[PDB]
Amino acid sequence: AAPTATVTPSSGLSDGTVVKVAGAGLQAGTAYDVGQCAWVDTGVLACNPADFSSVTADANGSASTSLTVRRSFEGFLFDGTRWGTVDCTTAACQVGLSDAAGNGPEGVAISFN
Repeated sequence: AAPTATVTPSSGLSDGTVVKVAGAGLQAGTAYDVGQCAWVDTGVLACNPADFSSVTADANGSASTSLTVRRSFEGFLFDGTRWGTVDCTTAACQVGLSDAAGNGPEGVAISFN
């Protein structure tokens, strides 16, 4: 998993722990709309289509910027079930890089306060 974004921290953060973040599809100074989902029982992944945040790639194509490691919020599977404005720390949400195409999901399970 070379192409992927990650956040310095990975637990003991806070609701909107905007910390340093690097990595992504490893494009090249390309845009990488930040994303945040909630990985529960695997089959239950409530993505957060409210990330908004956007990270830019660096030469190589690796993102580099501060991403908000939200803690609690309202997530949604995708078209079946909805998480809800609840704590994500219970589902060890995750924050990764996202394109304007909504490529595959992330894999940065961070422990939110």
